[PDB]
Amino acid sequence: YNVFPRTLKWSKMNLTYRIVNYTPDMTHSEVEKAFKKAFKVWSDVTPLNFTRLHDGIADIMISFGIKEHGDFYPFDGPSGLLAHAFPPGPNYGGDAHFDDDETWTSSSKGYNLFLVAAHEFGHSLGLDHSKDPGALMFPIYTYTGKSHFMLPDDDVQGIQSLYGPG
Amino acid sequence: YNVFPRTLKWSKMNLTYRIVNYTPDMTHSEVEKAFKKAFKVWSDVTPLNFTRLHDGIADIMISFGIKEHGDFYPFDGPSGLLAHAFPPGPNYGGDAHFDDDETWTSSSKGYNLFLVAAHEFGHSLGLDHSKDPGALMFPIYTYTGFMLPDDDVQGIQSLYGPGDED
Ligand SMILES: CCOC(=O)c1cc2cc(C(N)=O)ccc2[nH]1
Ligand SMILES: CCOC(=O)c1cc2cc(C(N)=O)ccc2[nH]1
Ligand SMILES: [Ca+2]
Ligand SMILES: [Ca+2]
Ligand SMILES: [Ca+2]
Ligand SMILES: [Ca+2]
Ligand SMILES: [Ca+2]
Ligand SMILES: [Ca+2]
Ligand SMILES: [Zn+2]
Ligand SMILES: [Zn+2]
Ligand SMILES: [Zn+2]
Ligand SMILES: [Zn+2]
Repeated sequence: YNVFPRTLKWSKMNLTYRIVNYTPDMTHSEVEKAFKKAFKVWSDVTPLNFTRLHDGIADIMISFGIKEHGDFYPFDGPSGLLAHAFPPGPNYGGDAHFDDDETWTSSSKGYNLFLVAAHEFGHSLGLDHSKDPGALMFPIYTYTGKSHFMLPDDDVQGIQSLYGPG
Repeated sequence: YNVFPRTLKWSKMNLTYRIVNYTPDMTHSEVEKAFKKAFKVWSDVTPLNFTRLHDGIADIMISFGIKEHGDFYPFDGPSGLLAHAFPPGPNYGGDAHFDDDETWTSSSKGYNLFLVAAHEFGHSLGLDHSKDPGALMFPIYTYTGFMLPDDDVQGIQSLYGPGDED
């Protein structure tokens, strides 16, 4: 017999990402900074490294879309689903999609892209939702208001159980 | 924290299904009986339970379609592809589609709906194809006036355990 094997984690520590397109809501620079910071959340506590490609195929393809956007997991207009990411693997695996019917922001006027991305990249790297209400991987968006972010121990332990410490 | 499971499986033992529409070829009752019996093949050897929903969103959405029918796997008219099902997951995950350009039957004529469905639900639950020519999960259709072969028993129990063994 055969089962459908899940890639519990990336086989390699060096991963690439590409920002395929950009939301109207923020400047290119703000979007770039948010995603770079979101990846750094996870690379700061593991041996994972992330490099940005501008062209061609990358491990983690990032894009903004609405409704049906090419994977038959359609978004739903404003509210509800904000974004989704595929677990580690080839092709769509690792990819992260953001619903552009949401308002994305570098601050608090809408959904903070950095925070949502950091959460979604968790999925991209092999983490499921946490039951710890304080964890980044807890399935509820919140915005602290503070200009610095500390990855909670629950997420540190989860990601390091897959990849080890930095 | 939680990491993603080792292989594609349902995280719950109680699953729902919905027969979204019906083939012209068989009565409603015949179709319901075939699907009910196909689920029992798997519930009989695991702790899984299946409950039918008449409307709304079920884990395993069942439908008959032709050609393009809402996914990346268009059917192809008579012969060739008969059916397909998606591995456990959200949305289209677990769903099973049957090509209604085929003749579906509750006999040895045409394609026996029970047998094809029993195979497709294997996929819905996380089994891929087996190399065992006599396995239910063998990819090529064959007709039998059922007992689940051991290869399939071992596969499905590797995912969900045996349930009540006697
Ligand atoms: C609905 C999916 O869940 C998130 O998108 C999500 C964002 C987020 C931010 C924090 C935080 N500000 O620490 C904690 C948990 C979080 N979950
Ligand atoms: C979509 C094509 O349907 C199958 O792939 C398929 C049905 C089937 C029935 C038996 C059996 N007679 O038990 C064995 C193997 C089988 N494979
Ligand atoms: Ca990818
Ligand atoms: Ca939405
Ligand atoms: Ca927007
Ligand atoms: Ca066909
Ligand atoms: Ca489904
Ligand atoms: Ca037909
Ligand atoms: Zn998507
Ligand atoms: Zn999430
Ligand atoms: Zn289909
Ligand atoms: Zn198959």
